[PDB]
Amino acid sequence: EIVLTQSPGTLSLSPGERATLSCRASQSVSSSYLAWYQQKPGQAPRLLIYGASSRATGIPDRFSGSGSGTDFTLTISRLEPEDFAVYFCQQYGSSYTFGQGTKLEIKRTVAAPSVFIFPPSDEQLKSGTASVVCLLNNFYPREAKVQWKVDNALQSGNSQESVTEQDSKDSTYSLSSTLTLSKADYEKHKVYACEVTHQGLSSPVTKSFNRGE
Amino acid sequence: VDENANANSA
Amino acid sequence: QVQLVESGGGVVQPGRSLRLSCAASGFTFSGSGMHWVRQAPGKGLEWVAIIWYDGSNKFYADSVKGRFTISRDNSKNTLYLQMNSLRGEDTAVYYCARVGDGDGNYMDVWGKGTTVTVSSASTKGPSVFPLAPSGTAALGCLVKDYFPEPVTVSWNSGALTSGVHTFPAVLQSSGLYSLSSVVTVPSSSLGTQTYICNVNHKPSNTKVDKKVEPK
Repeated sequence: EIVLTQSPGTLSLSPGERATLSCRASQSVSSSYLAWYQQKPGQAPRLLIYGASSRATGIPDRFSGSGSGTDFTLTISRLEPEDFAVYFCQQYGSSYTFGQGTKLEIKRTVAAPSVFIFPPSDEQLKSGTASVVCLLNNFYPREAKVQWKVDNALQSGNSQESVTEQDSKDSTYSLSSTLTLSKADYEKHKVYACEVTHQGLSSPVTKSFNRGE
Repeated sequence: VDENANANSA
Repeated sequence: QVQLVESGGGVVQPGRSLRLSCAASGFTFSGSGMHWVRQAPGKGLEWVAIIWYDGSNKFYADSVKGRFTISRDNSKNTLYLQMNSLRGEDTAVYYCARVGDGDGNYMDVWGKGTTVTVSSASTKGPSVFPLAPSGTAALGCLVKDYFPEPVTVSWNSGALTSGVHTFPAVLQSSGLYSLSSVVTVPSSSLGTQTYICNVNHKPSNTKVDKKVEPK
């Protein structure tokens, strides 16, 4: 199959700047059958470019496509706020295959997270499970590390996390992490902590509580 | 036959 | 206005079958080839199948060949995808797309999509637990152990949205989902203002209003 490799994985720019997105095919694309699509969160993809360089109806002229053979480029000449989205390339000459996408995000100043920790509620504990939740609020860039500790034992593999989409107004991210223990294990330990590492923090920040206090 | 040939009526 | 609208998505047990439909309007449906494409949660796009304008030729991705059948009814402006012997890895949003008029079968109009979840989990409403407030304070609700997606969350019936973050759910090893929703508020408002998270899980007809207060 024709594998399309997009680069970079993430592009961080600001409105007004020029974006260059690349797509490389493992085999030469037939008939320049190379298309580019835009996808915003919660939305279906939208065609931007086909035939490597032909703009779709309604697409503004700041979008342009070039390239041939194995190497293709999508250029956005002067970014607008609505252009920050995920972009996919696709070849339609030998079967139908897609790149893995490039995310074009807004670059803004570094912002450290505000960190909060929440113990399990008494209502939940009656059911046999304990969820401990850590919130990292309004931070940038997206890269952040959450390390759960239970009586200073570093936890690995017993938590799950998710991250919001970049905020349309302040361009930050927020993150939620849930540590799951049995009620019996929860009641065997005292100090529950989440330690957060992020570019905006000169050293890691820990928030903690003591069970039943 | 060819999965990438023209699938439209014209 | 050219538009495509998919339907028929739902929960299916592994091994069972489902049929999707796509309704077309605003163009001459019988003149266009049509595609199905799908997107699994957190992943990229994967082409599924194509069908010629008149229903003659059909072609399939290797991942679905022998299990899926694409068909159309030009008299009803409708496209179908019959999915048999479904597996967990078929879970995805399924999009229909029109074949464009330039050279080749690129996708020039897309529908909004319909969601298929392949799972043996049973329908279950969420438990809603408080994330109680410990300047700026944070508080929230943990919406735990529900199936299938989605849930919706608002605060104070929609009147509180500044500073709310409702996070993408995660799928636990139990096969049930869990989600948190939080809000940041002034510390000084905690003794005086009421904060209620409104949770709706339509698949189970479960609606919860939960007041969150300092413990």
